[PDB]
Amino acid sequence: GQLVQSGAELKKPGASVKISCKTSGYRFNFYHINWIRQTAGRGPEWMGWISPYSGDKNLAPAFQDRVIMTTDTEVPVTSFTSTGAAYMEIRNLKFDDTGTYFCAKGLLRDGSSTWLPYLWGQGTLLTVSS
Amino acid sequence: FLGFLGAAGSTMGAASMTLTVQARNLLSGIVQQQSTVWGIKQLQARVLAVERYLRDQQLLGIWGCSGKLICCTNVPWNSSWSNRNLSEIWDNMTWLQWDKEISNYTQIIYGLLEESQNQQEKNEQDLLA
Amino acid sequence: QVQLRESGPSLMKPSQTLSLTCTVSGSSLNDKSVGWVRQAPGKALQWLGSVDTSGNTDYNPGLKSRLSITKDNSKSRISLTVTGMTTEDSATYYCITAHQKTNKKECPEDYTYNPRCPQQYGWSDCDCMGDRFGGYCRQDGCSNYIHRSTYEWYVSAWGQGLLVTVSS
Amino acid sequence: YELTQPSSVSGSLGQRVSVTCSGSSSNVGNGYVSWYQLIPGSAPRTIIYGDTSRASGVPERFSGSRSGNTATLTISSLQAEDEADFFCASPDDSSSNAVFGSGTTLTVLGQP
Amino acid sequence: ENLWVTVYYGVPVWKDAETTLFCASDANVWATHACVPTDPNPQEIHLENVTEEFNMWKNNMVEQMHTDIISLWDQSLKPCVKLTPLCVTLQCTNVELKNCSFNMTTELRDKKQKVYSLFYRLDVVQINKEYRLINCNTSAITQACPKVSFEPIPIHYCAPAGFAILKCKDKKFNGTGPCPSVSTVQCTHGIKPVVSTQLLLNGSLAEEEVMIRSENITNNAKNILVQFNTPVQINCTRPNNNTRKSIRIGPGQAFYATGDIIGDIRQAHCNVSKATWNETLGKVVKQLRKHFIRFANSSGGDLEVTTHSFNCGGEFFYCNTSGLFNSTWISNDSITLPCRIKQIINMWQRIGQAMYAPPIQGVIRCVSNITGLILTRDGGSTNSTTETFRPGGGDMRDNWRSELYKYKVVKIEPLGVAPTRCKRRVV
Amino acid sequence: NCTRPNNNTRKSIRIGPGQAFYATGDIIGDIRQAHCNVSKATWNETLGKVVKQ
Ligand SMILES: *[C@@H]1O[C@H](CO)[C@@H](O[C@@H]2O[C@H](CO)[C@@H](O[C@@H]3O[C@H](CO[C@H]4O[C@H](CO[C@H]5O[C@H](CO)[C@@H](O)[C@H](O)[C@@H]5O)[C@@H](O)[C@H](O[C@H]5O[C@H](CO)[C@@H](O)[C@H](O)[C@@H]5O)[C@@H]4O)[C@@H](O)[C@H](O[C@H]4O[C@H](CO)[C@@H](O)[C@H](O)[C@@H]4O)[C@@H]3O)[C@H](O)[C@H]2NC(C)=O)[C@H](O)[C@H]1NC(C)=O
Ligand SMILES: *[C@@H]1O[C@H](CO)[C@@H](O[C@@H]2O[C@H](CO)[C@@H](O[C@@H]3O[C@H](CO[C@H]4O[C@H](CO)[C@@H](O)[C@H](O)[C@@H]4O)[C@@H](O)[C@H](O[C@H]4O[C@H](CO)[C@@H](O)[C@H](O)[C@@H]4O)[C@@H]3O)[C@H](O)[C@H]2NC(C)=O)[C@H](O)[C@H]1NC(C)=O
Ligand SMILES: *[C@@H]1O[C@H](CO)[C@@H](O[C@@H]2O[C@H](CO)[C@@H](O[C@@H]3O[C@H](CO[C@H]4O[C@H](CO)[C@@H](O)[C@H](O)[C@@H]4O)[C@@H](O)[C@H](O[C@H]4O[C@H](CO)[C@@H](O)[C@H](O)[C@@H]4O)[C@@H]3O)[C@H](O)[C@H]2NC(C)=O)[C@H](O)[C@H]1NC(C)=O
Ligand SMILES: *[C@@H]1O[C@H](CO)[C@@H](O[C@@H]2O[C@H](CO)[C@@H](O[C@@H]3O[C@H](CO[C@H]4O[C@H](CO)[C@@H](O)[C@H](O)[C@@H]4O)[C@@H](O)[C@H](O[C@H]4O[C@H](CO)[C@@H](O)[C@H](O)[C@@H]4O)[C@@H]3O)[C@H](O)[C@H]2NC(C)=O)[C@H](O)[C@H]1NC(C)=O
Ligand SMILES: *[C@@H]1O[C@H](CO)[C@@H](O[C@@H]2O[C@H](CO)[C@@H](O[C@@H]3O[C@H](CO[C@H]4O[C@H](CO)[C@@H](O)[C@H](O)[C@@H]4O)[C@@H](O)[C@H](O[C@H]4O[C@H](CO)[C@@H](O)[C@H](O)[C@@H]4O)[C@@H]3O)[C@H](O)[C@H]2NC(C)=O)[C@H](O)[C@H]1NC(C)=O
Ligand SMILES: *[C@@H]1O[C@H](CO)[C@@H](O[C@@H]2O[C@H](CO)[C@@H](O[C@@H]3O[C@H](CO[C@H]4O[C@H](CO)[C@@H](O)[C@H](O)[C@@H]4O)[C@@H](O)[C@H](O)[C@@H]3O)[C@H](O)[C@H]2NC(C)=O)[C@H](O)[C@H]1NC(C)=O
Ligand SMILES: *[C@@H]1O[C@H](CO)[C@@H](O[C@@H]2O[C@H](CO)[C@@H](O[C@@H]3O[C@H](CO[C@H]4O[C@H](CO)[C@@H](O)[C@H](O)[C@@H]4O)[C@@H](O)[C@H](O)[C@@H]3O)[C@H](O)[C@H]2NC(C)=O)[C@H](O)[C@H]1NC(C)=O
Ligand SMILES: *[C@@H]1O[C@H](CO)[C@@H](O[C@@H]2O[C@H](CO)[C@@H](O[C@@H]3O[C@H](CO[C@H]4O[C@H](CO)[C@@H](O)[C@H](O)[C@@H]4O)[C@@H](O)[C@H](O)[C@@H]3O)[C@H](O)[C@H]2NC(C)=O)[C@H](O)[C@H]1NC(C)=O
Ligand SMILES: *[C@@H]1O[C@H](CO)[C@@H](O[C@@H]2O[C@H](CO)[C@@H](O[C@@H]3O[C@H](CO)[C@@H](O)[C@H](O)[C@@H]3O)[C@H](O)[C@H]2NC(C)=O)[C@H](O)[C@H]1NC(C)=O
Ligand SMILES: *[C@@H]1O[C@H](CO)[C@@H](O[C@@H]2O[C@H](CO)[C@@H](O[C@@H]3O[C@H](CO)[C@@H](O)[C@H](O)[C@@H]3O)[C@H](O)[C@H]2NC(C)=O)[C@H](O)[C@H]1NC(C)=O
Ligand SMILES: *[C@@H]1O[C@H](CO)[C@@H](O[C@@H]2O[C@H](CO)[C@@H](O[C@@H]3O[C@H](CO)[C@@H](O)[C@H](O)[C@@H]3O)[C@H](O)[C@H]2NC(C)=O)[C@H](O)[C@H]1NC(C)=O
Ligand SMILES: *[C@@H]1O[C@H](CO)[C@@H](O[C@@H]2O[C@H](CO)[C@@H](O)[C@H](O)[C@H]2NC(C)=O)[C@H](O)[C@H]1NC(C)=O
Ligand SMILES: *[C@@H]1O[C@H](CO)[C@@H](O)[C@H](O)[C@H]1NC(C)=O
Repeated sequence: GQLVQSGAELKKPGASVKISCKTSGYRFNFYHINWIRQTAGRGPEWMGWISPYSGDKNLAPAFQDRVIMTTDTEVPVTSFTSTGAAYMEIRNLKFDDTGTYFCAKGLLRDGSSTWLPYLWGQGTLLTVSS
Repeated sequence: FLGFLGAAGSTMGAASMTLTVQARNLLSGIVQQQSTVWGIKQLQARVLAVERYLRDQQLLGIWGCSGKLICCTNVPWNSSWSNRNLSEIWDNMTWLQWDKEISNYTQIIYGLLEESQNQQEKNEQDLLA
Repeated sequence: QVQLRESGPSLMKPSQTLSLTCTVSGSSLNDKSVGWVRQAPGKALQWLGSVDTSGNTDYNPGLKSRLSITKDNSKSRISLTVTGMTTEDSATYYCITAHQKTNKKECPEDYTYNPRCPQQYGWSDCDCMGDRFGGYCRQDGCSNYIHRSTYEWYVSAWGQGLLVTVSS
Repeated sequence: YELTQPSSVSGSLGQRVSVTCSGSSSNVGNGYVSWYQLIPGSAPRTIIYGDTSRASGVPERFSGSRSGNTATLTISSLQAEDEADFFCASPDDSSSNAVFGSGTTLTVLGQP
Repeated sequence: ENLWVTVYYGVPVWKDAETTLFCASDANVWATHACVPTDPNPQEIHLENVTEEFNMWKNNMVEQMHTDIISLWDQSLKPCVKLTPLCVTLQCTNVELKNCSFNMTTELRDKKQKVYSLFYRLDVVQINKEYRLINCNTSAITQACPKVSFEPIPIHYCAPAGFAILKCKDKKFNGTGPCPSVSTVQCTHGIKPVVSTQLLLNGSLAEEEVMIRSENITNNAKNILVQFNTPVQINCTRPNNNTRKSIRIGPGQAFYATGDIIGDIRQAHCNVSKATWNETLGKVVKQLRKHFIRFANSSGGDLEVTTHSFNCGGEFFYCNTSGLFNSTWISNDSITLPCRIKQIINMWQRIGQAMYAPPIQGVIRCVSNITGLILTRDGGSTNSTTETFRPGGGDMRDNWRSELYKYKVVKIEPLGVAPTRCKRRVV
Repeated sequence: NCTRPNNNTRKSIRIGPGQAFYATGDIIGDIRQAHCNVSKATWNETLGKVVKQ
């Protein structure tokens, strides 16, 4: 399956930005959708995940109050695949929030690592500047 | 408990723990008062149900599993059927897409099963002093 | 990828009979037929004849009596016989394969032939009735037959041709 | 029977020409005329079939059309390689009985 | 890391299958005889996470129901009195309806009787006054038994054991496609086999928005099915107070003639609330525009397919729908529709025989929910300029598709083979 | 080879509601009775092998 994220946005510090993540080639309702970021100063940082099926969310404490993760309802394609869309809106941007953001499909439907990011999108570049 | 076919969308293991519901609710018995087109229909359908059931039971018995449900064999899993490891199969696919992925090689597996069981029984016949 | 190879005599005496052969190799047909066309020097093409896969033969009506076409499936060839050769018959003879198909009058898809509608109500261009009307006649479901030519023919492959001269 | 064609036609480089093919209801009127190009030297090459359908490899500038019992072959962007005798043809009541036209010769003037 | 195959019996696996279904009823010769009474409580088991493809147009439950209704119709008509001798030359005078006197065989072979009956204009045609019934030169005729009732009662179509019926519970579910919410049942809901043309009667209503279902919208040849979310009400009455005259025409045989009319000289009709029909028509054109507008009548010659044909109380009504389909849209005062009545009908005279619906004594009045419609486009004009919609009821199968759209038949394949790290005990 | 050479014609006469009898119309063609030919050579070979068995 393919994960296609929104392209890129330039935002001023203090503003907000909303990144999208449209999915296809797999059942969107079944695998968790994670949001992970990468900046040059702090390296890789896991932000949170959301379940397209139940709406359950788990946010890292560093982003619990400024990040909003949402999902749409899966659009069926055949029976074993579908198309979907998840969104992440990050607000109060700062210079250290500049980096690449990824949405990622989980590994297994059940087990010891269900949410584990397995299939990744191409990434969305967020620049915070004046 | 979810009911008949309740775990159709579940993982293969989640459904595998409750195969007995689906297996039991497979045979009905819906009495009668036909004493007619409707009667011909009800009589014809009656036969087909237990017919499929007995075909499946025949297959179960000619594989060394007339006791139904869960049984193991001496046939190794040839990698050419599917290349997925255990975790992926039992916690990423449902039984429907599984049978879709393995329908190409189902009858070969059935033949391997019958032959392994026949060799086991020949060994049993050899197995006395 | 169809290949055609002509063979036969290069010289006939006046009133002799000309027997030619065309060997088809690498058949790739779809119904179709195999036949012969001719062209005398300085003259137009004149269709001569053909034979189709069902065994039916056909000949140029103005020349049939002097022509004869046979086939042999084992040798994968066909023959041509031309009696009473004159200077008029000196010509280039092309072996051809041609697409032949008769289209009967057919209703468009999702329509079925229903003559009751025009018989009893007199409508025009309503030989076909929408299947959605379950054998009932609806003017909103009328339709003519599929617009197309009744007869389909064109040459799909040409052999290189064989020149036949009649001379003493 | 023979379909009526003009004896010859000609035109200069970078132009359009048309060839008429007059028959009757039983051949051209059936609406399945075909057109064939015979260049002196090479073997005949099928060019148009079914009034308008182009054979494989035939460029677009070769167009086949038909009005009633008259078929038309239109040739645009004339090139030196077009000079040839052109024959129309059609089934005649039978899908195995074929009839040809008298032929029209195309000459191309103004070459280098 | 060493894998061996292991057999699983009772795996949730099913495949698309066509089988011979059976009926179910509980509360009328067609379904009260039916078969086995339904279970006190049906089990509808939701199947989480399951998305299954449905196709109402390639559905075999429709063809099965169609042939079943046909065969039941023949089985109920066979034992009844066939009116082959009623093809005597008729001498008719005016009262539309005509008073016809004719000879008839009595019980004794040698004796004859002159009786008179009232016949609607559609049943009789003149030859050279002298008249005959319209059917007598096309086919034989048989009279529907008076006891059997043409009232449709709900009939549940059930799958045999080892098979299952899948039911799409998606409210916005298109006719065909993947259904994200699927439950399984052994038998469908109570489907009334309402024989109708044009507008659908007594069907089931779609939840949320009204539904437009075709096999191909852009293709004019494929009909258009409409299912309401809100039912409209239609009241149909035959005001004439007819009387039934039983005249004996042989040992046991008895023809039910129409006596003289009692009461008004008014023709049967149906009212539909104009307000509710205007709301429903608006929502219809909104769902029509979701894929694209005027509405016109259909004019195709056969009265029984051009008119809203149906059965009510045992009489067969054929209704002018012109009041409902005279409109143009670019985004109580109940309308009244005239209905004529036929007692001779041929929906399958060629397959078999014709039916004489016996006259019904007294005034007739039935109230029906109008839940659906059946439409058809015209021939394609200049594109996207204007679109015209005329109502049709060309076939009866579309009614079965109208109530079988949500159901699907599958066979259970309880045999699954899967790899585990398990080997049987060595001998 | 068996042939009935008479070129018969079928006349559908209606004898009641639905019933229709198919009468034989006037003959078209020869006044010849149906027959069957059998090749005498092949039948002589076959008859010989028959009497041998
Ligand atoms: C239909 O398909 C869907 C989608 O595929 C499928 O749902 C998946 O089901 C599988 C198994 O059935 C799930 O895998 C399991 O997930 C279990 C639940 O995860 C727990 O953790 C969440 C995070 O909790 C944190 O955050 C909260 C605040 O949000 C905080 O309070 C906590 O303390 C913690 O910090 C939690 O949110 C989540 O809660 C949801 O679910 C509970 C019920 O469990 C409910 O009460 C809530 O309201 C909320 O909806 C939940 O608590 C997890 O426990 C489990 O791990 C154990 O079990 C496995 C065996 O299964 C062991 O191997 C393992 O060692 C653990 O002991 C396992 O990971 C999967 O997450 C679902 N979702 C997917 C895949 O997207 C349905 O089951 C399918 N249904 C059918 C019928 O087919
Ligand atoms: C649902 O209903 C719609 C009704 O409009 C159908 O759409 C039309 O379908 C017909 C064929 O069924 C189309 O007509 C055919 O078009 C062919 C070319 O198709 C390509 O080009 C068109 C135009 O650009 C594209 O729109 C299309 O997507 C294709 O890329 C022609 O080659 C055909 O001509 C040949 O066949 C006919 C007989 O069918 C012969 O008479 C001809 O001589 C020739 O041999 C033909 O004209 C039509 O174009 C479609 N409409 C539109 C607007 O495109 C759908 O097909 C239908 N759905 C299904 C599943 O059937
Ligand atoms: C489908 O549509 C048709 C018409 O198209 C309807 O037919 C009408 O039905 C109503 C019944 O609801 C009939 O109404 C009757 O009217 C009588 C006369 O009233 C008229 O006169 C007064 C004063 O002049 C006006 O104010 C009034 O508006 C009328 O113009 C009444 O006398 C009747 O009352 C009866 O009941 C009372 C109490 O029980 C008795 O005391 C009376 O004596 C009387 O028996 C009655 O209300 C109307 O006449 C019908 N019209 C026609 C043309 O027949 C259908 O009802 C409608 N629905 C269907 C068919 O389902
Ligand atoms: C769409 O669905 C609706 C709902 O089912 C149908 O409406 C039914 O219409 C039928 C007519 O075909 C009705 O049946 C007849 O009702 C008459 C009126 O009933 C009154 O009187 C009885 C007396 O016992 C009361 O119990 C009742 O409550 C009413 O007050 C009766 O006179 C009829 O009886 C005759 O026929 C029956 C059956 O054959 C015989 O047993 C009798 O002896 C007698 O000869 C008959 O019962 C029915 O009541 C309506 N149902 C409802 C719920 O209103 C529509 O017909 C249907 N649409 C179509 C097109 O069919
Ligand atoms: C079972 O046995 C019967 C007889 O017992 C056979 O019936 C004969 O069938 C043949 C067909 O094979 C008929 O033959 C016809 O003969 C016509 C006249 O030929 C006679 O005259 C010439 C010259 O005088 C003699 O040389 C010749 O031997 C005959 O005595 C021909 O004119 C017919 O030819 C047709 O075809 C050509 C080409 O298509 C046309 O141009 C002709 O105009 C003509 O239409 C034909 O060959 C013969 O007449 C039949 N005999 C009788 C008595 O009827 C059955 O054939 C045989 N097999 C069955 C029944 O299966
Ligand atoms: C034998 O059974 C047949 C069943 O197939 C009967 O055929 C149908 O009979 C009905 C009436 O009995 C006809 O309906 C009439 O059709 C005419 C046609 O109008 C046009 O033609 C007239 C004269 O030809 C012309 O003057 C008009 O201007 C029209 O152009 C209508 O005008 C009538 O109103 C009426 O609808 C059917 O047409 C007829 N169908 C066929 C296929 O014949 C047949 O009648 C039975 N035999 C007898 C003697 O009644
Ligand atoms: C088709 O026939 C239907 C009947 O089978 C029609 O439905 C009926 O329509 C009439 C109006 O034309 C309704 O009458 C209304 O009744 C209400 C409520 O009455 C109750 O309350 C009053 C006090 O307000 C009390 O006095 C009564 O005793 C009742 O307890 C009145 O408020 C209205 O003013 C009006 O009179 C019928 O109620 C209704 N039937 C049912 C079962 O509801 C339908 O309209 C017909 N459709 C067409 C298109 O003709
Ligand atoms: C019953 O009817 C049968 C037909 O249904 C009869 O069989 C036919 O018998 C005739 C002879 O009476 C055969 O005709 C022969 O054909 C061969 C071969 O023809 C081919 O080759 C020649 C060149 O020699 C070529 O010109 C042709 O176009 C063919 O390609 C000739 O050599 C013979 O001289 C003779 O004309 C039929 O072939 C034969 N039918 C079949 C299908 O073979 C049968 O004899 C009848 N029986 C009785 C008892 O009457
Ligand atoms: C249909 O036509 C028949 C006959 O053509 C009509 O029957 C006739 O009805 C009248 C009454 O309108 C009868 O007249 C009365 O008959 C009694 C019989 O005892 C007699 O005693 C009275 O003095 C009076 O004449 C008549 O007898 C009867 N039969 C005939 C042959 O005329 C029938 O009424 C017509 N139906 C309709 C709806 O018009
Ligand atoms: C649907 O509506 C169409 C009109 O678009 C109806 O056809 C028309 O019906 C009217 C009846 O009011 C006809 O008017 C009458 O025509 C007769 C013809 O003999 C004439 O003698 C009368 O004086 C009167 O003018 C009208 O001609 C007719 N037009 C056409 C084109 O059919 C149709 O009946 C309606 N059908 C349904 C099922 O609703
Ligand atoms: C079997 O017998 C019947 C009658 O017995 C024959 O039918 C008759 O055929 C002749 C012709 O041979 C008819 O004559 C012509 O009738 C037309 C009718 O319009 C008339 O206009 C001519 O002027 C001529 O007279 C005759 O009418 C007809 N019917 C009768 C009652 O004679 C039939 O031909 C016989 N079949 C065979 C095979 O002989
Ligand atoms: C019924 O709805 C389904 C969607 O549930 C339609 O399916 C789409 O059809 C179009 C063709 O116009 C395709 O391009 C899409 O890819 C289809 N989607 C899916 C998910 O399969 C279907 O066409 C509708 N049927 C009608 C008659 O309108
Ligand atoms: C496994 O499958 C392959 C391909 O189908 C076959 O060639 C081989 O014999 C099978 N058995 C093995 C590898 O033991």
